[PDB]
Amino acid sequence: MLFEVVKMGKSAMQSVVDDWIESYKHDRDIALLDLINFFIQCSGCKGVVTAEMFRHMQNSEIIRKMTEEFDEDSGDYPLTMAGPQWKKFKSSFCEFIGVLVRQCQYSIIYDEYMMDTVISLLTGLSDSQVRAFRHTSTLAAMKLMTALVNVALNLSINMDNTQRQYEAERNNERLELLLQKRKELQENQDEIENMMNAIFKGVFVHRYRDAIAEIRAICIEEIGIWMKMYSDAFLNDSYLKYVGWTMHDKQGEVRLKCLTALQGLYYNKELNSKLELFTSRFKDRIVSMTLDKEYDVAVQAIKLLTLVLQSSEEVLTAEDCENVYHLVYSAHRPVAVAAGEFLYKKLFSPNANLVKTLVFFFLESELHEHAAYLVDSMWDCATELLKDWECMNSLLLEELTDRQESALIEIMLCTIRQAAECHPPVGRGTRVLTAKEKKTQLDDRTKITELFAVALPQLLAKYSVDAEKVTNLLQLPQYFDLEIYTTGRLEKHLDALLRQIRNIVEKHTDTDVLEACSKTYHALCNEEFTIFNRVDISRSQLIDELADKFNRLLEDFLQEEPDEDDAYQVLSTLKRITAFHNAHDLSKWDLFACNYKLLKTGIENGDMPEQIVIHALQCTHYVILWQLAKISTKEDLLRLKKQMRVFCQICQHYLTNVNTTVKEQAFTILCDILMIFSHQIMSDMLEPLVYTPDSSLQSELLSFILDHVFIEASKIEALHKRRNLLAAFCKLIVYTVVEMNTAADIFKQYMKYYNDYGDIIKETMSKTRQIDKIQCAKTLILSLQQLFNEMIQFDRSSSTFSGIKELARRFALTFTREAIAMLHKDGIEFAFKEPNQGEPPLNLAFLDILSEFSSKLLRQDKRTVYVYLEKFMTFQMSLRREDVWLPLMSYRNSLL
Amino acid sequence: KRKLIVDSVKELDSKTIRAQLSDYSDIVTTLDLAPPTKKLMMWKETGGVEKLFSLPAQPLWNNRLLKLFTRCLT
Repeated sequence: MLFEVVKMGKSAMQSVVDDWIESYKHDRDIALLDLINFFIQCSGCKGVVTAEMFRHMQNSEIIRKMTEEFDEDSGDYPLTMAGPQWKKFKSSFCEFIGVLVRQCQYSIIYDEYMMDTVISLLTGLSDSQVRAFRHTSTLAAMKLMTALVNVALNLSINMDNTQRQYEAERNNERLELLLQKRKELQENQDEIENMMNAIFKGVFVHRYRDAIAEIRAICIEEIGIWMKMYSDAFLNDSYLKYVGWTMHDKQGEVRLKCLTALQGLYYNKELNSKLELFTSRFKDRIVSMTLDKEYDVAVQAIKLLTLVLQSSEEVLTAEDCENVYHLVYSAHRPVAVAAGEFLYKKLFSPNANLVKTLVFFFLESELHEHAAYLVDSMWDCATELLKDWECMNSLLLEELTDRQESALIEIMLCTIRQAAECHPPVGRGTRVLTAKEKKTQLDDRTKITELFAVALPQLLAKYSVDAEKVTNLLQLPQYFDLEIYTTGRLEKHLDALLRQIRNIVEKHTDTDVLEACSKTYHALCNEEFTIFNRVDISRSQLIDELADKFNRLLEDFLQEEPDEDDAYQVLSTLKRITAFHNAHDLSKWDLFACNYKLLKTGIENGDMPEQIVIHALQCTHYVILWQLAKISTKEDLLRLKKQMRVFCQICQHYLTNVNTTVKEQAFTILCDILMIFSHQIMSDMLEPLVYTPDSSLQSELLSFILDHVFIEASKIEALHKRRNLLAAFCKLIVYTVVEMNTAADIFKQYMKYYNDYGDIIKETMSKTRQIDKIQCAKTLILSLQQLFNEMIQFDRSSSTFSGIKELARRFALTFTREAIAMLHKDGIEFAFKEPNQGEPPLNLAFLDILSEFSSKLLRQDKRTVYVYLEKFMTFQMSLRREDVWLPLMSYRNSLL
Repeated sequence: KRKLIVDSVKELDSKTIRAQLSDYSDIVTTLDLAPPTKKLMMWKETGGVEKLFSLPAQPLWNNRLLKLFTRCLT
């Protein structure tokens, strides 16, 4: 019943122990037998030990007998089963052992009967090969020993007090009593040190290195507990060494326990010279664990190193701390933050010099060239410093090396962004934000706005010459509340801003700088804030200036043969325009005329700087899209299509342009427009607008993909471009802007280009499956067919051939069976498509490929398929078995 | 045959624990970096098959123009 009482969780444990102690005093033997059974039954064993067995059998033959009548139906046992019922049982089980010992520690423990019995059994069971015994008894034994360490401790305290009493009486009969007592206590300690030595040498020594990792963890956990609870007796080399070794255990959970154990010997209490010699032996292995394969482990390794730092800063070297600092840039936020708190204590333990400290750190970092991840790592522990924008601002303005200025601008940007939008950077996320956190948000945004509405104009003024710096500063207004521009009486500063922006726009040619300007001017032109009109007026006036410099430049440019300087002029102004047309309406300037004349003049002569072509192509794309936004006349509607259809022609011409980045520019714009004017437009009738590519254009687009996407430093950048192009084409496929047959040339590349393109191809397959269960499976075969014909440049089952068959297996895994019917159908038609001389028909080997797809049939359909096969194969085809005919045999057995 | 789990071997031997100390290279690793530049940090945001199939090949900064594209996505 004991097992049951602890299982049910019905009652508190001290009452269960006390009832057991009652009975132990009444009748020892019954109570000890009930206790034995408890430990056995906690292991899931259904057997029972009888009074007869108890009196007569030894533990060896009891355990054997209880392995026999274990009566298990699975391989489960209570300490492994999951759910709360059992998580509770485990803790109840360990409470019962701890409380039982402590209650007995003044009397019963020191009889020869109870403890000896229990220890000898647990030692026995912990030796069993039956895992449920070995595991349960080891847990029990570990808890039992922890309980003895506590008794041991109280004992030494009682000794000290008695000893002090004894010495005080050095001046009768009381003295002989104290001498007696002193002696009895000493006997008691020796007795306890025995039981401890029994358990430790009979159980721990073996079980900490158990084959099962859960068991090794159990052991290392308690040894940590012992050294923390009674450090004077256990915190020394002779016990720490087990933890030192197990730090090299091949299992994460076990390594994690080693680290938890050690942390317990620093927090909250210091300081031990024993512990610090140990820590010095194993320092190298500990810092190495900051890159443990398991990240949960690496967090605790850093946290331990942080604790080490306190007690003493000299155990760790320069290089050690440097290896930990690297982890601020980690992919995983927990190690990142943990390393961040390490960094904080090491180098940041009014604000100005700390802000300068962060700058120096970031600049000596050769792993990241932006601050978003460093800032996020520090977000929890240096939140006071990181949100001190007024300090950071003053350092950039009021009287410092330009590299540091650059860096500080960056960090400022990041702190601002992380406070504005209230989430970590990409890869650091996990919220749906709490009450207090969006209070802080609103606070932060206001402080940012109020400070930087005023400050930003002076910041731009000072740094406008520097491209990188400006791009950074220009991100700022996107982050602040704009009501505060009027209610805050700040409109004069806004005008200063728009002036600084416009001077930048005009003197800069860098794409990113201009992109920044445009995107910001778009944030400010929000017509739900009263400021819209003021800023709209300056937009209107800025673009008024841009277009007019463009026209004048275009007059002299297009007749006098212009040289590299005339081009750089055009180009620059065109870039300024294109950037802004992307974000902003600009319809009021019929800009198509200038770009079309620039594009069509481009094709005729063939010597037009790539960059001028590229941005023109972009610009026109934006002109056309912007008209399509505001659709309200019905001649505006047909004028649009005049421009649209002609632009698709120009794009198609530039798609064969000798220049590769021009090809790609044209292609992407093309793929965009085709998607935009794909007659999925309808949601209202814009039926005239629809564009469908002639088969001429479709083949043009596929040639591009095969030449430029499929063909085998920083080449990851080149891969990004390529995937982008691929997905641009696959969107045309899966929204049926193009015939699914084109996907054949793409599906065959799935295994050959699996890492570059695998997932884009896989998504393309599935998105085609939901669109048409069968013609997807038809195109899957045409793919395998195309691979087969390619191989034909008729004689080996080779590496190539094995390739197509492997791919065939992967296609088969997707396939209800009306499609697979159609698949086997077309595969058979292609197998017997061409005849031989001295007959097997050409293409017969394709049945060996097709045989990959026959698993996913049903015998009903298999014979339907067979009936379709017999319309091709003849009686003496069915009889000429070998050689060169095995594809036909194997495909036939595949069905039968 | 019993579903009762029984372990043929119960301890790692002393020698293998010696080895475990001598070589921990298989349980340690190389530093996994977050995106090291703004460019790569943006790629990681607007990267993935899902974002790729739902956004234009030539990016569109204004939502007014962006919906013209996303409109046409069944």
